This record gives sequence, structure tokens and C-alpha cells, in this order.
Amino acid sequence: MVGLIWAQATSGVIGRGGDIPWRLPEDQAHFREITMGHTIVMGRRTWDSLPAKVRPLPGRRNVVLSRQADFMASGAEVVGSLEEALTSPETWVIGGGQVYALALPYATRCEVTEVDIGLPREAGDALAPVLDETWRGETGEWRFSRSGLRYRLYSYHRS
Amino acid sequence: MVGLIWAQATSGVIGRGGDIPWRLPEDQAHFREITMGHTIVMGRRTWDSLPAKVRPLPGRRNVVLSRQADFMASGAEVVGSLEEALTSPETWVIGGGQVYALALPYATRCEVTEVDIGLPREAGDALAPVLDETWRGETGEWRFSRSGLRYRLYSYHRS
Ligand SMILES: NC(=O)C1=CN([C@@H]2O[C@H](COP(=O)(O)OP(=O)(O)OC[C@H]3O[C@@H](n4cnc5c(N)ncnc54)[C@H](OP(=O)(O)O)[C@@H]3O)[C@@H](O)[C@H]2O)C=CC1
Ligand SMILES: NC(=O)C1=CN([C@@H]2O[C@H](COP(=O)(O)OP(=O)(O)OC[C@H]3O[C@@H](n4cnc5c(N)ncnc54)[C@H](OP(=O)(O)O)[C@@H]3O)[C@@H](O)[C@H]2O)C=CC1
Ligand SMILES: Nc1nc(N)c(C#CC2CC2)c(-c2ccccc2F)n1
Ligand SMILES: Nc1nc(N)c(C#CC2CC2)c(-c2ccccc2F)n1
Ligand SMILES: [Co+2]
Ligand SMILES: [Co+2]
Repeated sequence: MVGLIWAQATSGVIGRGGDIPWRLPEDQAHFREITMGHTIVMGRRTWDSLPAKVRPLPGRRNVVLSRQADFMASGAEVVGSLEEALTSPETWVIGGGQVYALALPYATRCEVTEVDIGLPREAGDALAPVLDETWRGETGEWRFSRSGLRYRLYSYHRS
Repeated sequence: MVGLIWAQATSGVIGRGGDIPWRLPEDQAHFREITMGHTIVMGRRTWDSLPAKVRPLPGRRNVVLSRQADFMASGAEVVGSLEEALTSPETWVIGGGQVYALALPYATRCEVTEVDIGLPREAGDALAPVLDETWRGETGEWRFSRSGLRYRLYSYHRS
């Protein structure tokens, strides 16, 4: 099973300046629950965004996509193509924009946290992938995060 | 990955008299999308409840649990224990009450449809398993079916 998991503003922005312009603890907890124990695949730019003290993310097989044959990611496996990372029962692609678009053909699940933040898209932003009509979505109820922003969870699925 | 999928009344009833006592087309489409392409595992009574012209379910590896050593199910593998049935990257246990209870200790996901009909538990009814604290799931919003029933979807998981 290949799944994608991400949080986006209502505009579709997922990242800016190489980081993320919000932080919802409830989203962090949902991310940990869904990914724990499984393979996580991230792009090199996303690995670079994690502080060394928190990486690799515990209890998961950390995999980083890079075109650099000598790039070293301490605590992770570095692979030059996405297909080499798909050897577990369950694989979660955790970002960022480039790797979501690369992995979408392999994916059957999309776990989306929509953040109710008014964040118009700007040049250089990373964006969530566009989901065509093959994806069936089940929407959650708008919830309040202790950070003060509302959020809702989406579960998209396709055979 | 071993998942369970079922549709229940609020009371927990999933079946009566060899039948499912409602019609909810959206749930069938949901069930078809989640199980398609994968192994599906079902108890002998649930196999017997499918008219011959509908079984085996298309596009899926149909497995039937029975204690009858010489039980044949044209179009399905017959196995004598749940563990025999579990094999692929992804297996869905699709009923009924006896098989759900047998399979829950091996499950990491439950996909539940709750049907808002006041269907009380009568003796002999097949029941959904009750999920404890260790099962976390986003409650879906209520929806309205073209059958006239209100329903909602839960996606439970445990790490
Ligand atoms: N849920 C959310 O909101 C999330 C947001 N983000 C955000 O996303 C942003 C980063 O995303 P983005 O900029 O798109 O970068 P990515 O994280 O997608 O990483 C891009 C890098 O991946 C490698 N790569 C890309 N395509 C290939 C390929 N075909 N083969 C091999 N390697 C490949 C390259 O590494 P190299 O240069 O080494 O070759 C490339 O530079 C950040 O702002 C981050 O904070 C991240 C994850 C989650
Ligand atoms: N989502 C829903 O609403 C669903 C509803 N249903 C309903 O559920 C009902 C059927 O459920 P239920 O009566 O509980 O029966 P099951 O479908 O669970 O089948 C029971 C049979 O499974 C076999 N079996 C049970 N335990 C084991 C074991 N440990 N090892 C091997 N084989 C075993 C036995 O077959 P044998 O006797 O041959 O040995 C037993 O009779 C029907 O009304 C059906 O419509 C069904 C599926 C889904
Ligand atoms: N829903 C969802 N999906 C995700 N892939 C991520 C990620 C990531 C990359 C490891 C950095 C997050 C997330 C965002 C901000 C803070 C904490 C988080 F877990 N949230
Ligand atoms: N959600 C969910 N889970 C399930 N296991 C099942 C089943 C089954 C056994 C094949 C009969 C259904 C379902 C219910 C009524 C009609 C069609 C359906 F697919 N729905
Ligand atoms: Co599937
Ligand atoms: Co899991």
C-alpha cells in the first residue's frame, strides 16, 4: 500500500521557504499515529528541514530520495529512485511537493489535514498534489486546534 | 496489513437470518473500493449468503473459513484457520460476526460504516466487534443515502 500524508492550507500550500507556516499538535499526533511502524519516504529537501536531534523519526524506516549518489542521511537510507523504497507492506510518503507528485501514481491512500488558514499561493511555495476523479474522498468535521486554527481531516482512497 | 471492514446498525447488529437487514448503496460502493484487488476473507455462513451469481466477488482473492475439512467453495480458496487465509500485502476480513471476532487480534485497521437505524439486538443476531480504547478513529460527518438512511464512516487504526 502506498499512501501520501500531508497538511495544507485551504489554498493548497504545504510549505514555504523550506519549512511550514503553521504547527498543529493535533496534526502532529495524527501524523505519528498513521506513520508509526511503517516506511516513511521523504525528499532530500524535507530531510534537510528536520533538525538532527529529531531525525530519524523513531520507530519507522526513514528513506530519503536524492539524486546525489554520495548524499548521507544519518539514520536513514538514501535512494536514487522511489521504486527502491516500496519493499514494506505499508509505505507513507511524507513530503515534500516534488515527492508527492512523483509518488501519486503509486498511491492508493491520501491522508490530508486541511488547515483553515488564509495563505494565498506564492512563487516558490510547495503545493499539495492535484487529485483526479479516480480518488474518492471522505471529509471530516472541522475541529479546533489548540493552536487556534480550525482543521479537518480528509481520507482519500482509490483501488 | 490485515484490516476488518463492516457495516453496522448503531446497536452493533450486522446480520440477521442470513441477510443484511437494510440497503445502503453508498456503503457497497465504499466496500467495493476498499477491498478491490486484495484478498478478502469471509466465514462460511457469509459465503453461503451470497447468491451463486454474485460470488466470488470480482477482482479479489476470495478466501472462505470453514471447519469442514471437505468444504468446497467454487471460486474461492477454503482454509481451516484464519492464519492460513492471511497472505498478500493487504487482506480484508469481510465478515461475518464470528470471523470478525476471530480476526480482530491480527488487525491493524477497521473501516466501519455506522447506519442510523434503530435496529435492536435480537438473540441469534450477528454483531460487530466492540473496539476498545486502543482503536483511534476520525469520526466522519453524517451523510444521507439515496436509500433514505443516515450513515457515517469511521477509519480506525492502531499502531
Ligand atoms: N505536510 C506538509 O505540510 C509538509 C510540508 N513539507 C514542506 O515541503 C517543502 C519541501 O518540498 P520540496 O521543495 O518540493 O522538496 P522535496 O521535499 O520534495 O525534495 C526535493 C528533492 O528530492 C529529490 N528528488 C526529487 N525528485 C527526485 C527523483 N525523481 N529522483 C531522485 N531524487 C529526487 C531531490 O534531492 P536532491 O537535490 O538531493 O537531488 C530534490 O531536490 C518544505 O517547505 C517542507 O517544509 C514537507 C513535508 C510535509
Ligand atoms: N458488514 C455487514 O453488515 C456484514 C454482514 N454479514 C452478515 O453476517 C451474518 C453471518 O455472520 P456469522 O453468522 O457470524 O457467520 P460467519 O460469516 O462468521 O461464518 C461462520 C462460520 O465460519 C466458520 N468459522 C468460524 N470460526 C472459525 C474458525 N475459528 N476456524 C475456521 N472456520 C471458522 C464456520 O464455518 P463451518 O460451519 O462451515 O465450519 C462458521 O460456521 C449474515 O447475516 C451476513 O449477512 C456478513 C458480512 C458483513
Ligand atoms: N498531516 C501531516 N503530514 C505530514 N507529512 C507532516 C510532515 C512532515 C515532514 C517531516 C517534516 C505533517 C506535520 C506538519 C507540521 C508539523 C508536524 C507534522 F507532523 N503533517
Ligand atoms: N462496509 C461493508 N463491509 C462489508 N464487509 C460488507 C459485506 C459483506 C459480505 C459480502 C456480503 C458490506 C456490504 C453490505 C451490504 C451490501 C454490500 C456490502 F458490500 N459493507
Ligand atoms: Co486497495
Ligand atoms: Co499503521
